[PDB]
Amino acid sequence: MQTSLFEFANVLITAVKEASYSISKFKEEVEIKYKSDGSEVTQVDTQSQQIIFSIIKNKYPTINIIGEEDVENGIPDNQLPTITQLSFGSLENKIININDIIIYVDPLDGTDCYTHKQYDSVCVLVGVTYKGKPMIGIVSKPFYNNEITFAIENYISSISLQPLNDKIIFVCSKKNDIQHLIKSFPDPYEVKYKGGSGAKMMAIIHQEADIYYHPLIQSCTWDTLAAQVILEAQGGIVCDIYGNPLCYPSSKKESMRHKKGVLCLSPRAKKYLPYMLSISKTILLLQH
Ligand SMILES: [Mg+2]
Ligand SMILES: [Mg+2]
Ligand SMILES: [Mg+2]
Repeated sequence: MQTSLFEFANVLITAVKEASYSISKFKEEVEIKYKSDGSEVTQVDTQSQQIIFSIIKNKYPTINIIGEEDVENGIPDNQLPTITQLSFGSLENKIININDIIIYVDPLDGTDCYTHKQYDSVCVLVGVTYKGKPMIGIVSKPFYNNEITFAIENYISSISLQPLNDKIIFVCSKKNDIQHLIKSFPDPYEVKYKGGSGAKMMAIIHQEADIYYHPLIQSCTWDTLAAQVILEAQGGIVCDIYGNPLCYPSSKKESMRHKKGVLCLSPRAKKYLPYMLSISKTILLLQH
C-alpha cells in the first residue's frame, strides 16, 4: 500500500532514462502503423512505453498508469536496468500511498516529428498526480543527449535557461498558426514555429518562449502533465484557455483530451492572463 517518494522518483527516473536511451539508440528501419484516426505509431513508440510500464509495474504492480499507446508492461525483470539510488537535496522524503497515484505517459511525443527527422521536437513525458493533484513531472529529450528535466512539487532539477528575450515570444506549430488571433497583443512580441507539444512547453521552461496558446482540442493529459509540474514549479501557469485548471481523468476509459484547450505562461508572462482570457472569451471549442 505504501512507498517512499525517493524510491518512487528513482523508479520513474530510471524508467524514463531507459526509454529515452532506447529511442536515441535505435538504428533499425522504422515501421509506421496508422491508427484508425490517421495518427502515426511506430515500434519505437510502443517499445518505449513497454519499457516505462515494465520498470514501473515491476516495483508497483497495483499502480494506476495510463499511456498514449495500446501496450502495457510485460518486459521481464531480468532485462530491466536496476533502479537508481539518487537522493534529492533538501526535498523531504514522504511516505505515500500507491493507490493515490496516477501516472500519465507519452512514450514518444512528436511521433510525426520523429518520422520526419525533426528530432529536436521529440520528448518522453511522464507526469504524476497524487490525490488528483499534479505532483511530479519528468521530461526527456532523447536527441539532446538524453537530457532529463524534472520537478517534484515545488522542487526542480537543473535547467539551462536562454537569456530572456525582452520581446514576448509566442510559440505554436505552423498548422495551428494563431498569429492572427493575437494581433491586438499590448506589448512587443514574436511568433516562433515549433512542432511537438512537449517541445513547445519545454521551450517556455528553457525561456526560449513565453506563451503557448492552444485554443483547440488536440492535447491530451499525457501531453501536458509532465511539463505542467515543472513550469508551475518555476512560477509559470498552465490552465484552460478560460483560465481554469486542466482536468486529468483517472481512467483511460474516459476521454483523455483537454476539451477546453491549453494555455501556458512563463513566469513573467503571467501578467498577460487577463488579455488571453478576453481573447478566449468568445471561443466555443467543438470536437468530433
Ligand atoms: Mg498519437
Ligand atoms: Mg506519443
Ligand atoms: Mg503527444
